[PDB]
Amino acid sequence: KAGILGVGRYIPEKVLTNHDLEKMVETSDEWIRTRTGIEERRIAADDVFSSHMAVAAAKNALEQAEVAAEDLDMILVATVTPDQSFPTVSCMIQEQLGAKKACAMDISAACAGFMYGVVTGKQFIESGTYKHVLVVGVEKLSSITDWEDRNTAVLFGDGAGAAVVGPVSDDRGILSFELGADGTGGQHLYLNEKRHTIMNGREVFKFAVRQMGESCVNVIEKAGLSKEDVDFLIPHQANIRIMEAARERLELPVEKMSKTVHKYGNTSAASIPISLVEELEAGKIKDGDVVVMVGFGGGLTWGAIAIRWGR
Amino acid sequence: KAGILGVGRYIPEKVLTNHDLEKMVETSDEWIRTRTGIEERRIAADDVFSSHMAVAAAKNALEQAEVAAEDLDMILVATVTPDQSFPTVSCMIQEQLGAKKACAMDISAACAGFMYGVVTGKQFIESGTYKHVLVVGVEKLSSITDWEDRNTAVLFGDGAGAAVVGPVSDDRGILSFELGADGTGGQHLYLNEKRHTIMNGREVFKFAVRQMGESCVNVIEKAGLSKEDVDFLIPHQANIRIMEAARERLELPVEKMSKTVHKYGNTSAASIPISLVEELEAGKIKDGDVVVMVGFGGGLTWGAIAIRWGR
Ligand SMILES: CC(C)(COP(=O)(O)OP(=O)(O)OC[C@H]1O[C@@H](n2cnc3c(N)ncnc32)[C@H](O)[C@@H]1OP(=O)(O)O)[C@@H](O)C(=O)NCCC(=O)NCCS
Ligand SMILES: CC(C)(COP(=O)(O)OP(=O)(O)OC[C@H]1O[C@@H](n2cnc3c(N)ncnc32)[C@H](O)[C@@H]1OP(=O)(O)O)[C@@H](O)C(=O)NCCC(=O)NCCS
Repeated sequence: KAGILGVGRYIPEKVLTNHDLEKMVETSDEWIRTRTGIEERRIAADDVFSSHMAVAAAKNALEQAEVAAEDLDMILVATVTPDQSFPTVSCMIQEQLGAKKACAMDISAACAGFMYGVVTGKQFIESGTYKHVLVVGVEKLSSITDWEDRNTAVLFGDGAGAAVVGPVSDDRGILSFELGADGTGGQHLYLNEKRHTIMNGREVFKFAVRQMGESCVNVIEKAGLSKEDVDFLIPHQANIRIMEAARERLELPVEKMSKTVHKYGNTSAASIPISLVEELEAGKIKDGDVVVMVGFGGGLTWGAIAIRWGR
Repeated sequence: KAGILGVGRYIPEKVLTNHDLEKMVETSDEWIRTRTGIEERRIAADDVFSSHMAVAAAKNALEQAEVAAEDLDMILVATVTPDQSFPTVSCMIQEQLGAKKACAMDISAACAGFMYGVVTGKQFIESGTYKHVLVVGVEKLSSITDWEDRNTAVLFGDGAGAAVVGPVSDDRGILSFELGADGTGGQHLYLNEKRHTIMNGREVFKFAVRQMGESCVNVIEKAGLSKEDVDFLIPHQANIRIMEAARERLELPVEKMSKTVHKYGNTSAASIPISLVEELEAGKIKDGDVVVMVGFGGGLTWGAIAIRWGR
């Protein structure tokens, strides 16, 4: 069984507060907090790109996993903001990490990308093909934000998270998963000709508030478990109201759902692993815990994983 | 075992001849032919994007496979020229094809992308997770070509190729594969700030002429076969001199190597499946044939597959 051997992240230093944003566009700290839950989000420096953030997250994850870059068989990077289209971020960090035997691709599934990558890595490991797969979710959303558009500029931040995936013992490891998509919703969230993100907020909200809870129940079910068996929920961190609907569907207490949206905003493919590190560092996730992760992104993509933490 | 159930392509109508290119830049039909083997390459219309080409190729492949879009579990699209970064091409055709149950991601490994996708699909099928995986290599290289740069503008064309991957019977199916990368070579082939491809031609040539033959021998070996067992070789169609080195390494006759570079030029991730359709339509590939495919791309990525044709 494939499981998670270690996790790491890179959080940019610069903080953008809601009062910072009150000078940039016509918004209010009150509106942002009440409608999204966001208070702050980090912004990468103009000389910091997805590659920089991804290699930092990756090093932390390799160190925590006790895995040398030399032993990586594959590097997957979920991003829509590579430094450039090619060389990919995965190729770049394969070089900067010294993972010379690893293959490398970038995958594109917007905010669900980390879920696609972890599941892809699982297949390569449980086939016996590969042993160690590095999976990075990284996004410099600030580089594709129209910073004069209040409807999106108060939502996005930058960051990177990474996990080393590999064989784990006994009951441990990824128990079940779900990947999905609906291109019908492509009109509702797209990158335009200016490299500016355009969103029909209300439409994405309606779709996500239904699909995130259903994907969660689906993986619990496929894992042969009950709602009562879930120890922690790590949803995509885009809107506290969407996260709360998922929590309600799983009948989980507040303390069993990761919430970092108030401090990092929506970091797309980086959001789940960033939150995962936060709870691990807080000691809130233990070996043996059944953890449900669920993500939702542009193109209308989604994914979910049930994992039993530990090696 | 996962194998290829059907294949299809989309070839743009507009032909760009070497004499067409003689008016655009300072080149000669003689130089282009002697140094690359290219005579013509197709160019998509200004209103034709990767999504259009990919859906056309995909329909042809579904029809040949006798597979309804409704039954697709996953759509992978290898491209670096999506209509826009998100919605992805895979999401867009998931919609246009009516493949509502399928998940969808785009993967990025430049000219090796189709190989990464097929191998990814194999893992999902041989795990028992999925049954039908659509894999498309599509590129509108004309949209990232500096058409005033002779060093690259005489090399690239547009197109799309697609395969339906699924379980096949007995000895059939993908016998072995290799995926690799070397981010060290990222400096030698990259997309610049103008969305223009920049290449150190001589350096990419040196690397590809060594790696393509070695990847071929590696998959033959892992499949437990000999050079004498190979019935056909489908290399990436970028330079007849690079293809010829691979042929020489495998001691294969001319007639057992696909050559379409003279008519389509380098179409990156689309090149191998386009050539595969060409030989199938010519009747040169039969059920039971051991086919070696090998590709090499920017970021310095590469991949190879040995497959026994048939279902
Ligand atoms: C984007 C989102 C935060 C907006 O919240 P919402 O409840 O949809 O808000 P609405 O779009 O209905 O607009 C509510 C009002 O606030 C206004 N408004 C929008 N952005 C505002 C801002 N930054 N500051 C103040 N008012 C704002 C709207 O114009 C509207 O005013 P009106 O009623 O006078 O026309 C929310 O829909 C969302 O997060 N959607 C899901 C997106 C997701 O899942 N994340 C992935 C994105 S990559
Ligand atoms: C790009 C490539 C066709 C160029 O051929 P090459 O043998 O490397 O040619 P060189 O770069 O050594 O240049 C040879 C000469 O031709 C010239 N030249 C380059 N492009 C030319 C053109 N279009 N027309 C005429 N002369 C040209 C060079 O300036 C040089 O002239 P010089 O000796 O006076 O300086 C070849 O290197 C190649 O295909 N490389 C591999 C790329 C690959 O694998 N494909 C992936 C790309 S996405």
